[PDB]
Amino acid sequence: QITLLECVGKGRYGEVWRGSWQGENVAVKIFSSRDEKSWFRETELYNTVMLRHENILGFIASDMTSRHSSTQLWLITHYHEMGSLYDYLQLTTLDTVSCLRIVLSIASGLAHLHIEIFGTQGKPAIAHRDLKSKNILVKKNGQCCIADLGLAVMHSQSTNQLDVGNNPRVGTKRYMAPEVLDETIQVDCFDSYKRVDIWAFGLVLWEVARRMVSNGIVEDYKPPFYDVVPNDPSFEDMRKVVCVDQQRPNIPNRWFSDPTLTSLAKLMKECWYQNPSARLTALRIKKTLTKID
Amino acid sequence: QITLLECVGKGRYGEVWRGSWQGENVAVKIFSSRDEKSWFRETELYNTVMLRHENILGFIASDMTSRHSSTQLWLITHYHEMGSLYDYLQLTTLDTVSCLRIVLSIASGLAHLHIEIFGTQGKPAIAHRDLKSKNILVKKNGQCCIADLGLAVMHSQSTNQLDVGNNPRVGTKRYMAPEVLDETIQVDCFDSYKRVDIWAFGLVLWEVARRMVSNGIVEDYKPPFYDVVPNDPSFEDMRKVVCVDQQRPNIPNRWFSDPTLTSLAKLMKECWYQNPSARLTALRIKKTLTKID
Ligand SMILES: CC(=O)c1cccc(-c2cnc3ccc(NCC4CC4)nn23)c1
Ligand SMILES: CC(=O)c1cccc(-c2cnc3ccc(NCC4CC4)nn23)c1
Repeated sequence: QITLLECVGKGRYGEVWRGSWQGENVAVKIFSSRDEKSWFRETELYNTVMLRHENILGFIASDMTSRHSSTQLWLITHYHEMGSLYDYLQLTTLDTVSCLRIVLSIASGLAHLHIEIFGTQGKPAIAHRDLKSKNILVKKNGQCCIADLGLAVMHSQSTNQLDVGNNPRVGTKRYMAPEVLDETIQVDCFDSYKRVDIWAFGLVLWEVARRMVSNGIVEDYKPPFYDVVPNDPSFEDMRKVVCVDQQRPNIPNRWFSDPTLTSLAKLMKECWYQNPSARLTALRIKKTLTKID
Repeated sequence: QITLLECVGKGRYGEVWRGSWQGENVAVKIFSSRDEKSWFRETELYNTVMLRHENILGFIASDMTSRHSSTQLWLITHYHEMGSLYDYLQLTTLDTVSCLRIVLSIASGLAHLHIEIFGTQGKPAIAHRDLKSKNILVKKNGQCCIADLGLAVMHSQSTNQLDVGNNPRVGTKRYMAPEVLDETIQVDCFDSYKRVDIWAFGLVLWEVARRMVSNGIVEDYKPPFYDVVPNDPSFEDMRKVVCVDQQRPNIPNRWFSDPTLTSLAKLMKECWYQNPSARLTALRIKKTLTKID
């Protein structure tokens, strides 16, 4: 039994509630009609794959109920009262320690998605296909975990057939990679999807770093490409910024005072190449941020 | 946790296993790729509607797992070791008491599907759309329960929108009603589907009655229309038997010695009209068989 208590988010993706499962606080994502398929892929992933990781949004159950003589699709997960990284960054500013932890954990979590593992706690490789700051949740110990797997893709070296499902939804156009904005992404190849994930991590990286203080100054929060595209950008908008003009988020010049911000800037630059074969891997990213301080 | 133990049925619908849930005997229907949608509709029904009834196949859970780096859809229900009414009728012959009980319980179960109920143990009206002897299971107390809701349809007087889902599967052509074999069934109207259920009950009625002894004689088991159509009949086969030649299952003349078999024969005749508006309702059927002995 489950009781929704407190709606914490309304949107085009549906709604997220704080609920109780047996009095225990949990999060209930009610999917909208437009996303049935995203509920299925995500329920498919969490149930057929072990995903238990500190930096992946923890799963409890998936369920179907009826409000108003009509069916609602719920996903039921761990609840994080600080909320999304997007909300957190607006609310607050960061020091070096807190900055790196946030970005290390996103990479410690994405790497775990990205790689195949074997044995009793094994898993196929997974790509997210919708990495962004609104799809990351921030935990009381100030580590993040990755939410929203409704677009995800799987692969094993055991079988070597690609399972992309059949979801009519696409990414968030703001974080789309150039190959995707091109419609030149080779959908036949699994790594394509990883590399698409790496791009989006570079932009996330960029959103967080702005909120780290150095010489007593931060930039305000902005979404990527905030200066050059309107809210809810057309597909043909992002295409001209990213593919045609070939633009990227600016590095503020104050970052070049600081070695941490210069390091992270070196790093996000490596996530941002137009050729996807050239971008870094999550595991490189993880191990790199492991050294930086 | 669940462990399949013993496969009890392979077929085009997939497989049914005897399993354990926590050591408890249960039935695991593994759906084939061809039926995803039937798993969803059936998981939709059982979860969003209370269906707890002695003559409806009892639900425990629905689940997704991965054998061979690929996803299987399970439904997990009560297990009935005697198996399907189809298998039971071949195995055995019936007296009056056992005959009526079997057919009363099918009607006590279909009626419960067919009607809307209100309050704390309420339910919308449901049509089955695939009633047959293989979709009925026989219980140790020799009452039956209705299985397989993957084609089902729902309706409330509360809302009055029809929810037919979107399942590319059709009935079993052997039990298709003439309006369905016509492609003249008005898919906009809910009762159409009930009446289709009533037809199929008439044929089921006919299959069982053959196995009731009277004057020391039974007929062998046959599927409906066994004399005039081959195994796995074409759509255009059943059409010519039912719609064009306008045929029905014969009443054996020995039944007209017996009042019970004459009564049930009167009854199944009332399920078999070409016009669907003229067939009986499940509740009439139920209350009629309640009087007969
Ligand atoms: C990000 C997402 O899709 C999701 C899915 C299930 C649970 C949660 C979850 C758990 N705790 C919280 C606290 C806040 C929150 N905000 C939802 C809006 C940011 C997407 N989501 N959230 C998020
Ligand atoms: C009829 C059907 O689809 C179904 C679905 C879930 C469980 C069961 C069930 C429970 N106990 C038994 C025992 C035998 C059995 N036979 C499966 C073949 C007759 C369709 N099915 N079965 C049947």
